[PDB]
Amino acid sequence: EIVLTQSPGTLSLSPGERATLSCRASQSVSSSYLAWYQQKPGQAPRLLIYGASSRATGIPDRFSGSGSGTDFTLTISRLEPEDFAVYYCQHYGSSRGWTFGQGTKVEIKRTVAAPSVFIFPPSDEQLKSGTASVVCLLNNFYPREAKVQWKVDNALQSGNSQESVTEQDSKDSTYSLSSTLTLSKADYEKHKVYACEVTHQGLRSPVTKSFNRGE
Amino acid sequence: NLCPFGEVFNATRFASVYAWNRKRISNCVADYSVLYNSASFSTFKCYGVSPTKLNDLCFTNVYADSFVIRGDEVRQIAPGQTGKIADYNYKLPDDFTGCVIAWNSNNLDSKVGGNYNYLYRLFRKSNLKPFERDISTEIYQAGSTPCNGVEGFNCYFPLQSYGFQPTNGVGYQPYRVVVLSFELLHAPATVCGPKK
Amino acid sequence: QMQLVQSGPEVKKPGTSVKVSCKASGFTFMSSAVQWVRQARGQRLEWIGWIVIGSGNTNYAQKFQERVTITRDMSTSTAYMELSSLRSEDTAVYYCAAPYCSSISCNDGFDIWGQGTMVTVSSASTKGPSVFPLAPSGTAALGCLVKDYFPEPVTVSWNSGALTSGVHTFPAVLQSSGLYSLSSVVTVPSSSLGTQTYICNVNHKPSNTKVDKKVEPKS
Ligand SMILES: *[C@@H]1O[C@H](CO)[C@@H](O)[C@H](O)[C@H]1NC(C)=O
Repeated sequence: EIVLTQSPGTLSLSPGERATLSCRASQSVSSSYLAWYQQKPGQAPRLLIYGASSRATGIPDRFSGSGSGTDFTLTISRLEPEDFAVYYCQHYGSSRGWTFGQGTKVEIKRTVAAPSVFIFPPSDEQLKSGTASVVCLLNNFYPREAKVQWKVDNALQSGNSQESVTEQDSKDSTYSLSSTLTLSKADYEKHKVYACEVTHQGLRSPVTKSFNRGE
Repeated sequence: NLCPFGEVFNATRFASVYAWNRKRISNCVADYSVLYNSASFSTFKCYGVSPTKLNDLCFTNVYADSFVIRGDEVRQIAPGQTGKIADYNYKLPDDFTGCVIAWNSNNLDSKVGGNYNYLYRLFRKSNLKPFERDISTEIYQAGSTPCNGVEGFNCYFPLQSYGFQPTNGVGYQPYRVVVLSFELLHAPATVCGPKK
Repeated sequence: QMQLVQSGPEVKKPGTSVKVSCKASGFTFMSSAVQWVRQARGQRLEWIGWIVIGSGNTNYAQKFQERVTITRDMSTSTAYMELSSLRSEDTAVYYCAAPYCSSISCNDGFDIWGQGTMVTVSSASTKGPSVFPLAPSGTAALGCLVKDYFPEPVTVSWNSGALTSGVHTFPAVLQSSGLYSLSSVVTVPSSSLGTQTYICNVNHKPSNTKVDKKVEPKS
């Protein structure tokens, strides 16, 4: 069972910079059956390199493949805006057991940006039907790693919450996250203080946004 | 001296179509009309000669080609046909002067689990010339990458097995084939029917 | 020319099976081979298996050996992938892929890809969403909560598309109820709240739901 490990998980660079992506195999594999793919967020995979070093038809000269044995490399000599995507390597040697790497994301490097934190109480419309969804928004932050912690009556609330993150913005290269705490109306009315606690590298101290129910 | 067609027709084991056997018939006689009017064969089509006239004629040499194919492939054993068997296994010339004989061989070449010992050529870089045998087992290189004896992407074993099972239909059943070819050159005629 | 066109999206209930087609044109399909790959949203590529078009010989990843079948139809130049006993973990986009081949030679990599086929495995039924306002309190934030719909997707616009700057429509999350839920937010100048209308336009095709929710500032 041949395993392909790609590193780094994320590459944070600027347009014009050199990108060096790595794909390591648990055993030695034939260069003739190692390929590189590009995948923009909404589209299908696209073949970039086959046979470790051969450019597919129409691929720009800035894409280059090298390596042998267990260490394979995809180089992008100078990154263009369209090159910021996710890259996969694939081993297709012999007749069975073909595998992919886990993928490397090439993101736009940016200054650290603290998130703007907003909190939304559940609407009256939703509360009428027996459910309470509290939404906490983290807007336009970089890097992507963030920590959202729900506090209910000054107690850390685990469960009943789900996160979702946008893709990197085309213009300002930031991310935004939304956390939703969803309780029944009965449980929502058993507590008063509903708070959203955000931890991010751009904030020296955790920023808390809160409200009192119906107050 | 009687020509030994029993060795060919009633042979216990038959060759795969890719490795089709060829037996030479040198100097003897035989009654082709008995073979023609025999109910043992489901197909007995002749080309360039009348099956009934063969008893009055004489040739310098006769060849007996034998192999095994599936039922619906017997039609490919004819002049000017195309398909896996005609292009890659056994090819008859356009000016064929001979007879194609075949019968159902299900009682023999079918096992309870499935006889996988009869094979045919699936991949080949070019079509065979008439009366050409290819028994090579090189891995077929579908792309520009050499296989170096390894099967995989764009690298396929050129032979494929027939799935001969008793539960198959008449088309997907084995059929033993015997192809006689008659040639006359400057050398004296040699293989004959009883009339001459 | 030169393409693989896959069948349309599928919503299947657990335990059933799905058969995805992959029709080739513009290249010598008979000489080629087709591999099948799938990908859950925001996840990696996962190899399922492949087939040699000329022979029909198949090889599957042992994870799928018990319930996948890959076939092909020479007459229609179409490759098929049938996955049985569908579980929730099978919800993904399924891709087929093949090397371009000519009369003489095949390319040495999988350079022709299908457009993908979405397969959703779930016991849920088609349901339109509830649309709830996220009301605002220099820059104010407001939005809409699009809750409890099935299946994907929904489209959100603000003021019939007139408002595009600062709009974030988040990916949907699948809840344990089996329904999806997402929020779409926009930041606006807080001086705008008194003199400008903010409406989110939600459309869910599978249920033929079209909603316009006005989001007003609350005191
Ligand atoms: C072959 O076997 C059959 C009986 O199955 C017999 O009648 C025939 O004479 C044998 N020889 C030839 C040449 O057919």
